[PDB]
Amino acid sequence: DYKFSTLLMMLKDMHDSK
Amino acid sequence: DYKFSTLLMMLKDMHDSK
Amino acid sequence: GKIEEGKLVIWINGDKGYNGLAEVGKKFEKDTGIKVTVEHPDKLEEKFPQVAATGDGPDIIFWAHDRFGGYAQSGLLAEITPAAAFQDKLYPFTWDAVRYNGKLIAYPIAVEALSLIYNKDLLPNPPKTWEEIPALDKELKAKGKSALMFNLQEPYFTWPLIAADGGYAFKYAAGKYDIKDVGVDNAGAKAGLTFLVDLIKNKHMNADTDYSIAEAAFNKGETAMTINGPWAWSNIDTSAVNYGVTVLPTFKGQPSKPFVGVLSAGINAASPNKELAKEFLENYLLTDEGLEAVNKDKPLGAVALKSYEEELAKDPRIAATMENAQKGEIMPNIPQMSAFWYAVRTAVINAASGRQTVDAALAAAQTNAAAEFIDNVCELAARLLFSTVEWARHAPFFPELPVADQVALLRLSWSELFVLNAAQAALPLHTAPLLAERAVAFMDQVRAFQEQVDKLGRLQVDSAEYGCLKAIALFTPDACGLSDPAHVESLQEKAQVALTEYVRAQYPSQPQRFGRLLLRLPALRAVPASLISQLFFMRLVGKTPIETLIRDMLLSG
Amino acid sequence: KIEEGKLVIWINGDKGYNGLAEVGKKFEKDTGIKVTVEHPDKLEEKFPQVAATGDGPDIIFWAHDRFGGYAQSGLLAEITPAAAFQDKLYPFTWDAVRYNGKLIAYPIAVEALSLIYNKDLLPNPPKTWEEIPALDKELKAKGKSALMFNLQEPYFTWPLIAADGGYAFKYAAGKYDIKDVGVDNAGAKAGLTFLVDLIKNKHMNADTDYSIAEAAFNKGETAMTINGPWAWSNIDTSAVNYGVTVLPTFKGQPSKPFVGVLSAGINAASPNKELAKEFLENYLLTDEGLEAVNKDKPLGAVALKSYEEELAKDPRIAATMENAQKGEIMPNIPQMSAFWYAVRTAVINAASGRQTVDAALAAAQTNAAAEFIDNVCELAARLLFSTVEWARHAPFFPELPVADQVALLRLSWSELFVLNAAQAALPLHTAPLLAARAVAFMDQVRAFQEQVDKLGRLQVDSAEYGCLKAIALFTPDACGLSDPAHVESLQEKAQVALTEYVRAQYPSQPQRFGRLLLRLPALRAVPASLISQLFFMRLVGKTPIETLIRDMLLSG
Ligand SMILES: OC[C@H]1O[C@H](O[C@H]2[C@H](O)[C@@H](O)[C@@H](O)O[C@@H]2CO)[C@H](O)[C@@H](O)[C@@H]1O
Ligand SMILES: OC[C@H]1O[C@H](O[C@H]2[C@H](O)[C@@H](O)[C@@H](O)O[C@@H]2CO)[C@H](O)[C@@H](O)[C@@H]1O
Repeated sequence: DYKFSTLLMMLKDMHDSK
Repeated sequence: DYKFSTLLMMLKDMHDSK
Repeated sequence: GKIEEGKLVIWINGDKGYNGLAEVGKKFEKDTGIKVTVEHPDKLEEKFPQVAATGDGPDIIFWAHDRFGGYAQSGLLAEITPAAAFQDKLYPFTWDAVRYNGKLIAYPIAVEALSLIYNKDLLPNPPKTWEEIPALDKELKAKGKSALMFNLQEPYFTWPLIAADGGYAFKYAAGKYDIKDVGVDNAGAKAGLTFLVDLIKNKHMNADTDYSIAEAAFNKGETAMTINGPWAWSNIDTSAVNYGVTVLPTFKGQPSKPFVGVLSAGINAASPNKELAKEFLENYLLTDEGLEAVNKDKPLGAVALKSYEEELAKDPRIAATMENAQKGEIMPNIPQMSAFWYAVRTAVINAASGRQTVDAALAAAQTNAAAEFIDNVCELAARLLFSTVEWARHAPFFPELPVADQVALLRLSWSELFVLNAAQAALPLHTAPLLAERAVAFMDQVRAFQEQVDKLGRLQVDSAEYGCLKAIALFTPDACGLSDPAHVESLQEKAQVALTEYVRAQYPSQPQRFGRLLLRLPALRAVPASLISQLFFMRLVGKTPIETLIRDMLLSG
Repeated sequence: KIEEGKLVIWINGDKGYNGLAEVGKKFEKDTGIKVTVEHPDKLEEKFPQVAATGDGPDIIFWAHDRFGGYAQSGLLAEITPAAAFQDKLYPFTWDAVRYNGKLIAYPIAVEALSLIYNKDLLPNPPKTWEEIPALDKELKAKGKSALMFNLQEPYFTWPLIAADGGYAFKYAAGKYDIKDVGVDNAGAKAGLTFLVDLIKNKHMNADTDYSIAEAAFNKGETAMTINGPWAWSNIDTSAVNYGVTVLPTFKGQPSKPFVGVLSAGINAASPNKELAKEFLENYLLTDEGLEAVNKDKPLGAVALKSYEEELAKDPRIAATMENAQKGEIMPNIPQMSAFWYAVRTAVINAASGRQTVDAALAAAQTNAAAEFIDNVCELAARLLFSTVEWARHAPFFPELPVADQVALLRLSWSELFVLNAAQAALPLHTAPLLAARAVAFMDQVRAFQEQVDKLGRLQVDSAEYGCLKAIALFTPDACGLSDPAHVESLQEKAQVALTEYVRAQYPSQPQRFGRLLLRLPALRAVPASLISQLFFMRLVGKTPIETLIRDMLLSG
């Protein structure tokens, strides 16, 4: 549904946990 | 001897004087 | 900027009678000493919300009522408060058109509806159905003439046909318009637009026709019929044509349903001359004398002023105007009407040119018109971002680059590729700016974003050209820290040569297409990468820059 | 006005004016001409002020650095000693007082700063500046400090700033380059940072000046100081048993003191030019004359060969000349006073804590170089006017409505300017670095330079520059343009013009046309604010060029 929004969120979080 | 510098200054003053 | 006090500046459309209105201004100036300047800027329905957002613009804005609810929502219009004695002078249903959330936001002036205008010497009996037209055109084509010519660029003029069989924009449900229920792609809407497109395929009509071509053609006697409003009657009067005004033809047995507008005058919320504007509008324009002055310049239609309407009503042309109005529908004044109008504008142009099919065009218009949520556009943009990265990764010669060079190229060019993808994918770019001082500057980049996408549409850039343009943007030597800048220049040249060979073969009649395509690239870089994040990805990635997220992807695998 | 029949002499107060007045008394005894010596405050500033009006002394004494400025201002008489007299003085001293091929002063003595140290409190002085902090800690526990020298005058701190790479004006092809100033390079920053670090760590106090340092050293409170030969007299009369040695090294490299040649110039307005010549040549510039001054306050290595051969045996003169050989003789060019004031402000602010070393030296760089004496901003200003006049006469532009003309130049003026700046080789590598958010500015400056380079490597000729300017000018991306289609067709005419040109002129480069067009996206990326920040901020301040350009276009 909001597939690529959540994809972008994951990229965000991964980057955040660095 | 700084001719176009003063030209530019006259444009500034002209504009400031409104 | 700011609005000058002690005078009145008025904006009215150029097809209306601004010279008659300026005469009323002279009468006002004579009695009060207040200068009234009437102006007819281009695209003023778009100009007014832009300039009035900054406290600028005219004191009085004239337009059909459908754009005023949006204006009032944005706080751009002063609420008018005429005494009951004045309101009694105007027909109640005209007041209804200019009421928004219980507040009168404009003075209604006249009711305008499209009619079938026909040349009585070339066509004593005009067709009662749209289906008779092609046979009539074939008969007339053999005499140096065409049957019908009307403006195909504005959807106002083609809506009557689209709506005839079932097209309906926004459904009126429980005493208010339902923004969820849009009727732009139902069976009836497809039927109407298909008939229109079929008239163009069969060379009974030309997709390029606009207002000027149609009016010139009719008034010169080259065509037997046109579709227009009362404002157009003046120029036929002065021309040689002996004409009639009648009911629009039916489609599939049903009346054409023109969208009816009420010419209205709103007072700018930032005007320091609100009392002057009220004085001018109530006591000078909305009078038998004031309206007659404007009507003799360009007919206004059925005027809202009862005393003057009773006389004009006896005019056969006004009777024809109201018959079409009664078969069509008074436009909603809700803010979402401009979205609707924009959606249907692009749909009809693409469908009539042959670029898209009828169903495809109206399908897109349906989503665009029907969208009170940015969740979908932000989802589309999010995918185009992933699509953009994956495109570059597999672009010829890119996978063989060192990864630092891959990152460097995408660091600069990702936003450019994104805009190209957004243009190619018809990303709907007309919505609020999600809410400063230079905010105005931010808004200008939004328009430069929109305008460049439009230029790419008007160029009719095809998929093969989009592929080349993306490669030319990707392999840019302007990137920083390339290990082999010469290698990237030769990669850009391969894409340049590829685009050269393509257009030379595919568009041999346009020898300057190659250059014209490259001339769109400078506007690509001007769209800042921060604007894309601000508009689509701020909610998802906050402060984090897209560039470093892309670097992650490239180094992820 | 200046009195005739006598001599008025101005010499600094740290010099031996009483010895010089003794030479004046001998001159008066032989000739009857009264000689009055005076030591006014800040006379290097006083002399040009009074001499501009035809007043002041007949003879002015100062280091040679301020004489080129004086001679430029017409304040100094050209001296004309016979060849026989000139041969009595070392040639390199005559070089110090030569300006545009004209000798403008008599050279007297070579002075350079040395490390002066107390032998009883420090038998072996530090070879490096880096030893000082540990030495100061050690000495502080005995009631004393390691080092105290004048921090108010940049003369005294320059040796350290220059050690690692600091320089004032680069010597290039036999002359000093006022465009190339070295006050904010890495080496200058390294030197000034060490000095400031000595103050932060309380090894030195920023308020120290000449009197505090000399009093401290001569009273035995500090182990070391930095001063010239003039200061030796007061140490002789004091209790201290002292040595004169090489200045310590910084980062392995010698300290580089700025070498001065004490010189005597004749006021251009003096009516006593011959008397002054007779005094200087036959009385002062003699073994006896110089000895009289030297016994008051030592002059250094004197320019007079016969007397320098005697003094040369002095270990302290040997130390003086060793330090001089590690430094450089100051330029005598007019811009030296700009330099000295610029660095003066830098060291005081940095040492007080007011500004950071980087900020302080950034400002000194601007002042010392003055935008190449503001010539670059002057060239840029001409290019700006050139840009407007170019567009106005560009084919098809004059026939546009004025609102469309304004709209086009509103967007494209900066691009046309950049094309003109590349064509005109406007110096951009100079990187003014004039601040008023950091890497970002610096990134766009590098993108500006790199695009101009790309235009060079393309070898864009004058004809192509004409076309590229037209293609950029007639852009439909401008806002508010009546008939945008007309402008598209004008851009196409320019596009076709470039196509026809390159096909004919460079047939072996079939890709040159598109290649040239691919330089345009970088033209738009150069922000107009960057152009103003680097060239026009001083002239138009906050005002945006766009507004000013509209005025130019719609002025006439
Ligand atoms: O076609 C879209 C357009 O339709 C209406 O504009 C009409 C206007 O009401 C008429 O008075 C006349 O000027 O023709 C216009 C279309 O050519 C809507 O009022 C407008 O908001 C909408 O964009
Ligand atoms: O401090 C900058 C200053 O340096 C030189 O002045 C020296 C002078 O050469 C010495 O003889 C002695 O008087 O100390 C001065 C520094 O206090 C330059 O001659 C002078 O122009 C410059 O301002």
